[PDB]
Amino acid sequence: ELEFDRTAKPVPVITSEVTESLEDMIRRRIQDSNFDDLQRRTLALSEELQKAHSEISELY
Amino acid sequence: VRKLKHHEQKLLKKVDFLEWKQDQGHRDTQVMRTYHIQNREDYHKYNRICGDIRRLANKLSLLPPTDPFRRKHEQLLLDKLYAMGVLTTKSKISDLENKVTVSAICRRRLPVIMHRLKMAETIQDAVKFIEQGHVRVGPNLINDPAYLVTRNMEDYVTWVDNSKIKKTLLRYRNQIDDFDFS
Amino acid sequence: MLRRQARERREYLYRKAQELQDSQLQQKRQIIKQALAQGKPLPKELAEDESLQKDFRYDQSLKQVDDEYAATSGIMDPRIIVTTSRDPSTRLSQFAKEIKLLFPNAVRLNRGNYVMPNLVDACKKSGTTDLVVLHEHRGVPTSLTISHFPHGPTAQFSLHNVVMRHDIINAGNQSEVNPHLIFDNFTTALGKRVVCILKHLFNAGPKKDSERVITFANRGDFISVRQHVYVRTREGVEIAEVGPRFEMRLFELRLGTLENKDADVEWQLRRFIRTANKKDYL
Amino acid sequence: IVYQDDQVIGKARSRTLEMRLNRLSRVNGHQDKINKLEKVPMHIRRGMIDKHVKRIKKYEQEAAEGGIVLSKVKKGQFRKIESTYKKDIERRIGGSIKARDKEKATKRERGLKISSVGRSTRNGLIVSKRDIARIS
Repeated sequence: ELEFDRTAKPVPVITSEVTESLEDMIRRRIQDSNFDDLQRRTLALSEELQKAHSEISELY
Repeated sequence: VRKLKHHEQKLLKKVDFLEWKQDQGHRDTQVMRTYHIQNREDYHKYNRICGDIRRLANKLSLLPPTDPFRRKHEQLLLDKLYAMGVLTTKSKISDLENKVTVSAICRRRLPVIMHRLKMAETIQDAVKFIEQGHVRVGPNLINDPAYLVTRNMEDYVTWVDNSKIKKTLLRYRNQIDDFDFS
Repeated sequence: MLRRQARERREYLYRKAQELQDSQLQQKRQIIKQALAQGKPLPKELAEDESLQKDFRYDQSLKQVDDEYAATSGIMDPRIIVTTSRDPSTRLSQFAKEIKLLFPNAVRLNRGNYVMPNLVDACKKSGTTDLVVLHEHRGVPTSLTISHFPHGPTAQFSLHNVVMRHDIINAGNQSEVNPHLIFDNFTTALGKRVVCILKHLFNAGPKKDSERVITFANRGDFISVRQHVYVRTREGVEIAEVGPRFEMRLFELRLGTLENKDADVEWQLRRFIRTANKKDYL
Repeated sequence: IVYQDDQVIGKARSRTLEMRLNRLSRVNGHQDKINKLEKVPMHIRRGMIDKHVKRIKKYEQEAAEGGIVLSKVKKGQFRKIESTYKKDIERRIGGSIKARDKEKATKRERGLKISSVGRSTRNGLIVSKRDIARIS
């Protein structure tokens, strides 16, 4: 029973209390409905300005 | 012409038969020799368009900055020039007045684009191979070396089939499949 | 094709190095926008150079989804491919079907006597979004690599705690609807990067009352994912588990595809490091 | 009001952008670099400034004819008015004439002091009695 140095936490053990804390997190997020889902991608003012708009439009 | 002495050089400070102020520092023949274009008016034909891009550059800037008509417009022109290949940057818009250049528009010609794809030894030997009828853009070969190749169209410039310019290339690799008479 | 994919990868990588130089100029142009509005002091180096002063008269007209996914973010629905490593056992042949079932718009083609250059040439041919190949260790699965195809980033994961639907009972059939996604506790810069490398694997715009939820929990440097179905009762939502529990953690994220294995490593897991056990996403 | 760039249109919008930026660069930047002159030769720039001050001295006697509280400016620079505003000639003139400003701001060398005993006054040189007592 000596002691030494270790490198990393292992794969965390899936138990009852970890899953019920995760599934309470799911319950709270479904109630607020804040699912991080990929949103479906949508899509006369002044006579000098219209004259400036028309000059750049014909030049384009 | 006689490497004129000091007492007449001060009298003749402003004379030069070789360099005049309208000749704009001889930037015509400087970019002509670097990129090897044939005739004489082709540099200035690009300069009218490269001046017209700069004319639409300044005329876009008297407009207010948060103008929705402006907000659509130069990004449409930037994508046009990016697909042209003359400017190779989408971030800045001040590049559409500064980086828009005849040397930017003449490196998208055909014989320079050979040299960027390393298909020719020099920038001049590309003009020799284009004029002899070796180079095609898709199905058809083009003989005029003053062809601007589109940024999309840059991918497809190969040698023409059944040609002696291709046979030497494949013979070094020991790859000649002469069923396709290449 | 092969010239085209080589051509657009050159224009993309130069444009990455162009905005790297532009980020200082974009930072400096932020100062011009603030100083012209609020705060009269202008710093020393930006004060002299009149080139930037004439630059801003144009550059006043300028203004996050990942840039490799910016074009195809929501304009098209991602078709994806699940494959096995080589000579699959029976268990991950079941398990690749369950990953295909968990993933909408997914197909499962068996891999035998293929070569990875010829596979990625075939999916660049027909056109897909990303590939998910699975390694294993005597039945149970161990590795899961997601590799986006138009010279997109690949992300290789290691998964340990795998329990699957074929093991337990004849539970019925999975929902196969377009699912909601629950993303939790992603905070780091790689956290936002690994969100976008994985959120785009599902179809765009699920329903308002879609009846299955796929949560991705970051609880303790392991992205842990479970699938659930749910109803809304009179007083509280009940949930019920379906499909594979995972205990997954990424170990490398190369900018290239999975065909390359010499590409630019954006991130790699470091474990022989004095601070490797200290923190997360390192 | 037409003060901001979002309602004004034209060269005036470009001119108020560089002017507001120049005074912001004035408060921190070095004046030998933040003031850059468009290079013009002798007889154009000398002919620029005499025609400029001819309109300035035209504006001077107009202010002398009708008494208005005019914006007082030191003679090292001219008066920034509407005439130079629409002409855009601050980049070719350089309103503070820097050669006459340098030779005016530089104090001249005085006489070479020798007699370090007392104070030079109207009554010749005045020394203290302590200086007399310490030298006697």
